[PDB]
Amino acid sequence: HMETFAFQAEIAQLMSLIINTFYSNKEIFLRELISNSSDALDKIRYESLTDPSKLDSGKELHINLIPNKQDRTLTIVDTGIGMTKADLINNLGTIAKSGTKAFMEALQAGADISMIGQFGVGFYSAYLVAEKVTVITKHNDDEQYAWESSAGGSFTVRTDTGEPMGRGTKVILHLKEDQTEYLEERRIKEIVKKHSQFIGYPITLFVE
Ligand SMILES: Cc1cn(-c2ccc(C(N)=O)c(N[C@H]3CC[C@H](O)CC3)c2)c2c1C(=O)CC(C)(C)C2
Repeated sequence: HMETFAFQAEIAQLMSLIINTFYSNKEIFLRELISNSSDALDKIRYESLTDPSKLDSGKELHINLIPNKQDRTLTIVDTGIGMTKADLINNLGTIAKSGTKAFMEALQAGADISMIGQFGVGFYSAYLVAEKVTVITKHNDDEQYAWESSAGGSFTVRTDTGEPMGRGTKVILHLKEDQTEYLEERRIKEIVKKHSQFIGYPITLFVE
């Protein structure tokens, strides 16, 4: 059921750089995950214009931010296009390889870690605040999957048995013990207003 895969040497190096470099502006992780959600939502909305049946799995196009203090998790949920098994194992890793190389060169040339999203590898900014990342996803053409990694050179992929999603992606951030500020209502609201205020989809900040 659960399969284990090795990250490509370039992506393992990217993850080590994110985890090891001293960089206090960690809050940019949220903008990067919301932008990936917005790109996924644009994609399913565009596709539905020529094929309305692509919305049979859900008409609603939104982003939900869910903090859970008992679990120490921050979940970013979207009803976007979702990802297939091939996206999780091969496709996105191929894109991430060229993106990492360009990001690495720019950093040596004086660029900042906040600029990560310009190189299409913004997802890995999750490791600035999370010790473990779980990705639950459902694409129209494939089954529901759970991707997972605590870095260290490997990731796992398995068919997900949890609550069926219909269509979209859930990025669950298992926060580091010193990164619990991102579970606070005031902190999340302040970050969304600062970096993600003009997203073209409704963003609901859930409370506890
Ligand atoms: C790199 C890259 C981008 N992403 C990503 C994340 C969320 C979403 C999301 N919330 O949906 C996303 N969406 C894309 C999927 C492909 C499509 O063509 C555009 C939108 C992409 C990921 C990567 C990786 O190397 C690891 C990973 C687990 C496959 C996730």
